[PDB]
Amino acid sequence: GTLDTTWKEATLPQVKAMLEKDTGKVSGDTVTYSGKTVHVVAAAVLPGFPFPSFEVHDKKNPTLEIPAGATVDVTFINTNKGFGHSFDITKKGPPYAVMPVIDPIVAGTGFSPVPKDGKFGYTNFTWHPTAGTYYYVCQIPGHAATGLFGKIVVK
Ligand SMILES: [Cu+2]
Repeated sequence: GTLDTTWKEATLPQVKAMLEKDTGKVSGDTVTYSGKTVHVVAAAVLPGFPFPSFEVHDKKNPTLEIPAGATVDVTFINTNKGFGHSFDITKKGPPYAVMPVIDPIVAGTGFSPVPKDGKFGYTNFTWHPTAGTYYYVCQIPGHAATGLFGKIVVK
């Protein structure tokens, strides 16, 4: 397939507005989405959160519960200075090797731009999942191995 390798730029307040567009409901460490079309907004290492992690709806690496047959619009933002993290959805689960074995990637991005001059790289892609469990992971060597992944349950 093709990975999403095209990115836009957002200042911090734009990043924050976008994060607030996530349509999920938080419960504990889970984010549950409902409806025909859902909007997942994920960020790589929001300030104040542990490295390395993804934040979705203000939670760290949460399990995303998505309805089978939904159109999933994912916005991925990299807010972590010094890194070009990716966001890739795969059926291969953890733990991951330093070079993570995650092919085939069912939907996702290439490496993001590193933050520069108050601007953060972000991108939008769409996913049409069938029922199953998937994981969202970064491909930068060692990141997935050190905790940069989360789970998705589609049902
Ligand atoms: Cu990474």
